[PDB]
This record gives sequence, structure tokens and C-alpha cells, in this order.
Amino acid sequence: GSTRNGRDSEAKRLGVKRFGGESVLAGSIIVRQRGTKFHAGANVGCGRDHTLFAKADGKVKFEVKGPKNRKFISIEAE
Amino acid sequence: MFTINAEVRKEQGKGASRRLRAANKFPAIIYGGKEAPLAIELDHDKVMNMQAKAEFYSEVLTIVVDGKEIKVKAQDVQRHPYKPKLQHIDFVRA
Amino acid sequence: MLQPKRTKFRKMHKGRNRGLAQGTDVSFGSFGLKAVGRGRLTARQIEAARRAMTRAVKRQGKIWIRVFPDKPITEKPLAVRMGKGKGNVEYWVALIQPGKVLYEMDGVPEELAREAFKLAAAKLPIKTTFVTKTVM
RNA sequence: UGCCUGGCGGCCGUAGCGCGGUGGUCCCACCUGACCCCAUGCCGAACUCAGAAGUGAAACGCCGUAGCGCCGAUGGUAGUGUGGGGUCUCCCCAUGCGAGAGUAGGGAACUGCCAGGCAA
RNA sequence: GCUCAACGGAUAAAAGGUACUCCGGGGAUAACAGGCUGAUACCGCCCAAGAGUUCAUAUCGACGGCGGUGUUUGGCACCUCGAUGUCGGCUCAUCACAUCCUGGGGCUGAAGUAGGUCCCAAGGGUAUGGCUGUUCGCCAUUUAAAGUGGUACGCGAGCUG
RNA sequence: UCCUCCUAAAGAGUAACGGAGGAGCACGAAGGUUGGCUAAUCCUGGUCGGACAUCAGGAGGUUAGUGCAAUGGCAUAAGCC
RNA sequence: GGUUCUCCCCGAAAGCUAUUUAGGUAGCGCCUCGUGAAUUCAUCUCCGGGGGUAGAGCACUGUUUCGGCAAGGGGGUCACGACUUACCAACCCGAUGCAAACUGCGAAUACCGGAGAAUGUUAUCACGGGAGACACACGGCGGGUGCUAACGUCCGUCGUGAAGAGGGAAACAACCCAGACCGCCAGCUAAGGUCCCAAAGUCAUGGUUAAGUGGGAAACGAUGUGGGAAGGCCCAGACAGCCAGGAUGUUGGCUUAGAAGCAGCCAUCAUUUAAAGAAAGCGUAAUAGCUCACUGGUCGAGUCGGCCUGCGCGGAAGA
Repeated sequence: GSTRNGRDSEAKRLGVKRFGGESVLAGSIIVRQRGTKFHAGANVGCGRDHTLFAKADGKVKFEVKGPKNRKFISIEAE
Repeated sequence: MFTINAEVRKEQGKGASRRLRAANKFPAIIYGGKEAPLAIELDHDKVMNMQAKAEFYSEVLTIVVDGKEIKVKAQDVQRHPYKPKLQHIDFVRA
Repeated sequence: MLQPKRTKFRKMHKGRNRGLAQGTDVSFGSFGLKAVGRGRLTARQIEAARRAMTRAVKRQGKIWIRVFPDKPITEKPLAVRMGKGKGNVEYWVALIQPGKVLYEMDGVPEELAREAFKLAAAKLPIKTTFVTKTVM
């Protein structure tokens, strides 16, 4: 007979690129993600694609803050 | 008037408790009060023949261990899911 | 033929049948029909083992069926090559792990409930056993 | 220093609700008046302003209570990394890691900076 | 300024036939046969609802279950495309047994004669004609019986066409 | 050709004529900023007015919304004005 | 299709991407040669991480069974209105399962990064010369698909084959053991083996099997047999034999034809008593009829029925 599926897309290569304590030079993408699964914290910016880019050549560190426990991404400064 | 002669477990884990269960024995534990939970090892065919009596699951037991007497009830018990036997019994020290 | 009503998706994957069961203790009834073998029961096999079991206990008493199919089985027709899509759904199976209490029964004596599950278990492709409601 | 209270946090349900009680000189809340500053897709209800008669009702803070939420062992069970095995659509043994659910149980948060009140 | 959508777009611009066929390759890839498989087909069992004047089990066995076989229809594409010739008939066969006949038994809802169903048994036996290319089928008339299948759906360096 | 989910075996990637759906746009505000605001659906009471319009109160909590499929996100709202 | 002398060193790929491309080719991945570089890299321990799979759970999205409460709904009954009401049943509550496109939970591993020690012929990276290859095969694990069919197909990852001889699996690329520089009429072992073909135990001890099992196969069947855990009935006398009774009014009802100890409904009596069930099946047109149950006599010591496990038996038919 016939089929109606067989269609997908270029896998977007998302996820975290730089993990925990791992020195990142300013402007380095850390998390490439759909929505704000991981939120931007200290010294880390958020782009127009919810890519949290580093902003200060330092470390990383994820956390949980407020009263929603949203992994948060900060940048220890070394 | 239910007396169960038991022992103290000295190895514990997945491999320790499956070796122990193929030797016609099974592990148990006494816990409660404010003290340490004592890991209890006792013979299977006795306690499997005890639990048919309906006053095992309601009235106060005495587990004999180390020469001591410890008055317990029975709180939680694991059947083997397709064999008529046991794996583990929770005894509340009371 | 016990069959789900308005499922999410028509065709699902095959899947493995690993692990132990969940309907281990007899909850609703007094006597149960527990599985020992790992197989799967179709909706025609649940319903044939129920007619052979309702009949022996002449209808008074009460019977609980602890399994429902909710898994579709596709089937390629004859004289059809491989490929060209998944097959169309023909029947619905329930997956049975060892230990699954299949049927239960209450309101009949201990020997008629014994001598009705054996007439029911001859209709099942899995090896079952007889269990009774145990305290705790 | 000790209580009460207000701002700003730390933390993020052991901290949340429910239920019972409780507080006004301070503070806070409602409250009083609005022609104006400003304000309502109508309405000073809100926002805003000018004041202080009244009440602690609401709300808020504190207290008490486990009725729920939540926290939560030890033991066992499931799973599985590596190496062997079997009556091999599934399992077992040696070894390492070892949950989830449930049980005992805990639990009516704690705490920093400043300011005001009141007692010392 | 292009559904250059055959969307990394061969040209601005392009459909068919070949049984008159031809060349280069391929068992990398189909038809035949073999293999693997057993969905299917076929044979045997399991449960026992019911039918059988009553009585499930003389006989039949629903709803469902478990197998065997490799005989069907298929799946796959492993051998063969530097060639494994094919349907049916002829001639000659050969083995299996799931036995059609003959032979020996059990049960019978078996008086006898004749059956039904079942187990044991492969020694030998196992029609001629009408029609059709037919195997099958139908028909006429026999026979103790006119068995079912494997053998490249046996058999074209044996014949036929 | 492109996008979303699963298969995909908890980094990314991953195939089949595998299982499901969508795109070939819209918008000069539906973009920017500042200032405010909080849904869905039931419940009762209420003129025409009913299962359902608007009004009021309660329960409820984001089960709503998001120009458009699906996933991730969203109260500081990215939702509404 | 074929491609002609020798030795030495290293030694792949059958992948991705694009292609009027799919059996071709191009870049990249893997290979080789040369040059240049950083404890560069690999293993491990320790530390920082991110998950969301296996499992689990059912708050959500869907499915699902049971009971309770229950709107509504449905049946039938009434005189503009409702009354009786054999039934269907949402939201909640309590219990119960299921999910690749469910998640209020959540591993192992794997991965990224940092520190440190040992080890490894720099094993690492970058650039330059030359390639080949882009038909993969099987096996384990995780899956899709198919029939939880195929020496099927399609990805993931590891191994072997390819391109790897040797020993083993009777023979058997792809399985188990193990990686062939050369020679020796030397020794130790692995997988697998030790009665003969055929090198080595007719080894020692302790059980099992009667089937040629071992040396094919299921549901299911059965006083085959060995070990175990509990029971019932028993030398105030059982179990199987062997002699008596095995019944009285119950033609009891039932639509009023008959069910009658043994038909549908049933209750499931109570006297007579050591003992009889208003009957378990055999008789029947309904009865009549043999019958054990339930009782002693006799008898003389254990017997019966379940369960868990070891090994066997049947189910078992091909050219």
C-alpha cells in the first residue's frame, strides 16, 4: 500500500555544551535550548534562542534558586 | 506464645540476600522505638508455617535473637510473587 | 472481546515483556487466579476463559478481571511483501508477567472456586496457579 | 540584651493550607475626605492626594492544633556496569553501584542587616 | 526576476513503442527448482459448552489452548543470468506412512448382514472410457480397492509438443 | 526541501516505503519601550435570556492563553490592556 | 576480463554528506609517509557536572476495572402539571492495573571538564605527498519492523570475519580459547577433554537415573522414583478387604397431569437410633432396583490426601 509518515528534521544539536566548572571565555555558548529550561544567572546572558552565553571568562556552576527550583546558570569568576 | 528463633545478619545486599534465600532461610528486620534497627536472619519453613495462623499477623510476637527476647508485631511482608514463600518481613519493635 | 475505547494512537511498538508483575496480592476478591508463566492474553482469550468460568459458578457470586488488553497487535496480510508500512490492527493483547493475578472470585465456596479456575485456565496460553486472599 | 513591629534579603513546602484562639499606646491594615496633583475604556473601587474620628471586623503578624500537603530512614525488591552460565521471546552466578513505591518516624520552618516601639 | 518542489538547481527549450530487436554487464536483482522460515495450508492433541429420545467423551465436538509436518498459498533473496530447458501426456519408476484394498484388534447409541470410530501393520495389490492442452474436475461403467504424498511440483544428453 | 514529537538505548548524533502531525506565512502592530492587569470551567443570584451573551459574588487555580503544527518555555509573565 | 621478479615495515574501509545519484564520484571519517609541537593523549582514583532512559509511579495527558455517594439519565405511571419508579451513570472518595509519542520520582553506565600517580616506541594534534574505500557479514546487548518468523530487514554499540592462520564445537568464514619472525624428535598451560577409533582417570568419595534418559520438542496426563516441609485419621484400635443394616410417614410441594431419596425451584428437616445423606451415581416413563456412604463385628499395624523440589515416562508421524 502506501505510507503517510517519514518526515522529520535536521536534529538541532541542542543541550549543554560547557558543563560545570569548566572555564569559558566570555561570549561562549553554554546551553543551546528550546525554551528557558535553564535560566540565566550571574554573569551569564540569555540570547534570542534561550542560549545562555557566558559573559566573563570564568567557570560555570548550575544552581536552583527562588521558589520554583529552576536550574540556574551562573559564572564563578576566575 | 509465638516464638521464632532468629540470628543476626552479617552480610547484606542483593547477593547476600539471594544466597541466604536459597538456603531455606530469609532475612527480616526489627525496627522501631528509638534504637538501632537489628537485621534479623531466620529460617523460612518455620515462619512460612507460622503465617498460616491468623494470629501471627495481629498479636504480639517474640523473636529470640542472641539469647534475648524482643517483642514485635508484623508490619510488612514480601511474598514471592509466584511461589508460596516469603522474602522479607518488617517487624515493628512493640 | 474486551477492547479499549478511543485510544490515543492506533499503532504502538512491539516492546519487551521483562520484569515481574503488579497484581500480586488478591485485593477485590477472596480467591484469585495468579499467573506463573510469561505470555500474553488476547481479548478472545480473556473472554473465553470468562465464559468457561462464569458457567461453573452459576452466575451468582462475583468475578473481577484484573487484566485489560490496551495494546494493539498489527498483522500483515497474506501474499504481501515486507515494508510498505506497519500492518493493520487485528486484535488486542494484555501483557502478563509472572505473578499477575488474572481473575478473582468471591461468593462461592473454596472448592467450587477451585474447580472453576481450572476450567478457565485450560483456555489460557499461560501457566497459572491458584491463590487465596492472604491477610496483609 | 530581652520581647513586639516594619522595610530588604538568605533559603525555598520539615517553610503550604485547613481549623481553634490572639494583638492596636507603637507599627500595620481597613477607615475619613477629595475642589484640587493625578486617576477610571463607567465608577476615587483601584491608582493618587489631603488628613486621623473609628475598629482590629476583614486582611496581616503571632500562638496552638496533624486533619491534609510536604520531609523521610534502615532492611528488602526492581534495574544495571564488567566477567562467566542456562531447560536462552527470558533469567541466573561472582563483583561494583543500587532506586521508586511503601514503613518507622520527623514535622505547624529557620536566619542575617537596618529602623521604630516597649521593658530592662 | 525561477512551486529551477526531481527543492546542492544537468539545457532557455524534451514524450512514448519495440513480440524486429541489439550491445555491455548482474544471481549486486525477478520468473523455474533448491535453501531458511512456517504466517498460511494440512495432520494430531488439550479444555469440555452443546447435540446425540436421558447421558459431554458410540459419534460430533463450540468458545479458546498446545504442537507436528514441509505436501499448499506466501515471506526472504542464500546458490545458479560466461544458460539449473517448462505445463500436461508417454515410458520406467522409487521411498515414506498420515493404510484406499487385503490382514489382525479395542469400543459401539454393534442381534445377524452391513457399518461408524479408533489403534497395529507398508508383504503384495491399487480402473477403463467420454469432454478438455490440461493436472484437477465432471460423467458413464467397473473393481477387493480405484489411497495420500516425497522424489528439480521424479523422469526432454529417454520420447512427445 | 523545511519544521515538531517518538523510535533514539538519560551528552550530541542515529536508519527503514518506522509510528504521528505541520510549513512554502502572517503583522507597520501582532514590532519597541514605559505603566498597569490575571486566566479555563463549573456554582448561585439576576429583565427579556435558553445548555451557553452581559452583570454580580463564590469555588477553582493556569485544567487558560500564546497570529498557525508539535515540543520546550512563560506570573518578573513571553499571556491581556 | 587480465595486469608478469623478491624481501622488509605499517596497514584500512564497506561510514556520514552531496550527487538525473544509488554498482560511479567528490569532501570528510578511518590508512600511510614526512615535518613540527605542547606530562598532548589513553587507562585509573578523586572531584565538579548536565540529564530523564532501565526501573518505578499514576499528580498531569489518555486508557482501565470494582464498590460507595450521586447529579443527571432511563423505564413505566398520571390528569396546566407530574406519580410510582426491575434500569444507564459524569465530578469526587476508597481500592486496581497500563503507556514509544504519560512524569508530582529516578538509576546503572556513557559523556564533558578539572586535579594526581603509574604505564604505554607521541600512543595526541596540526600541516604537506600518496592512497584505497563509500556492496559489508555474523555474534552479544538495546530496539524498530516481521509472526517477540527467517542464515530476513533497518539503525545503535562491542567483538570476530573481511584482511587471522592454530587448538576446540564430528565436518562447520563469521561461535569458544588464542593472535603464526625462523628453527628444534624440548617443557608448561587455555578452550575442550581422559573406555577403544583418538593423546590423556575404566581416578577417589557421595547421591540420582531404568528411560539408551543422557543422545530433539509443548499444552496436558499419570499409585515411575529420590530428598523436604507440614497436616488428618491411629494399637481407648484406623486404611483396603470380609457379615448385617443401608430406612419410617416425604404419592411432601410444582403450573394443582407425575416426578416419588436420586427434575426444575428449594429450604437442605425432624423423629426412629449402633447407624441412613428428604441422597453421590448407577434404575427409571414417573416408581420399583442394585448401591456405597454413615454403624458394629472381624482384623492387626500405620494409612490416606494435598504441597514444595531432583531426575525420569507418555503426548512423539516422512519420504
